[PDB]
Amino acid sequence: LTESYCGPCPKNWICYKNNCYQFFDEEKNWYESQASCMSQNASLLKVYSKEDQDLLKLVKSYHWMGLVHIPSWQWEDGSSLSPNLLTIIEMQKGDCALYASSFKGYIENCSTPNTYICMQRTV
Amino acid sequence: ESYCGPCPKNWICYKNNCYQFFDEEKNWYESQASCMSQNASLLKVYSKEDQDLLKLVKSYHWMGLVHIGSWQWEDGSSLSPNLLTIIEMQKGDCALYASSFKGYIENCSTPNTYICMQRT
Ligand SMILES: Cc1cc([C@H](NC(=O)c2cnccc2-c2ccc(C(F)(F)F)cc2)C(=O)N(C)C)cc(C(F)(F)F)c1
Repeated sequence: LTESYCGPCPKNWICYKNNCYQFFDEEKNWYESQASCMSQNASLLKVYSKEDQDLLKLVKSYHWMGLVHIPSWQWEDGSSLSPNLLTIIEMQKGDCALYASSFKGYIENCSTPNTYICMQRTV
Repeated sequence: ESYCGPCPKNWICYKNNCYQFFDEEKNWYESQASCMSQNASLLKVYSKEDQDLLKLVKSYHWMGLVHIGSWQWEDGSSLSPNLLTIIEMQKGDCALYASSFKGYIENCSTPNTYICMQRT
């Protein structure tokens, strides 16, 4: 119940535990979605902590996140996917993944248009 | 970039308002009491611009709008015009929020999920 601040974030972004999130409903393929986040000084959603990002339990439908398959799964920044964070489930043949609740990743062709989530970290 | 809040750690912050969703279904009175136990109130809608995140809310949830006059919030203030479209769903004196900027008239005794809000 103790009060603190959250951010810094741009005003039009949701802030939660010092990460900034923005939802985009205009459907784009994975690459176009990544480019859109980058144009906003951001990246596609990166899942690094179930506790610090527990708001993702409330995220419904299916959205691009920054997770890609190198033919291991890894993020845009080049870091690998930590274990016990996401359950990765096959769906459509492809090398990208859609976030869905709760902490699931559905494999999807990178060229399929989807909604997407951008995230900015503050540290 | 700026800071948002203040808010408690487990709440979403948007434009200096704090929001928390509660999945346990409760009637309007129990929901109000739950928010009060967290130094908060049920959702109050005052601005489509400051609260445009409410366009993204899925399903329907108790907010702090009641019929005693007009519809009014817990804090005694009146519902501002041109904020919510009010729709009759159940015989009731309470209202659920639904996107986008709708209020469903609902029996206060019906269990529903709810949204608490804190400001400053
Ligand atoms: C993380 C986030 C997810 C959603 C939106 N899900 C929902 O609304 C949702 C779905 N099932 C249950 C509850 C909720 C919910 C209820 C109240 C709020 C609150 F914020 F009022 F507390 C937030 C979520 C979703 O999944 N999409 C946007 C794709 C919306 C928001 C927010 F409204 F904040 F922007 C945040």
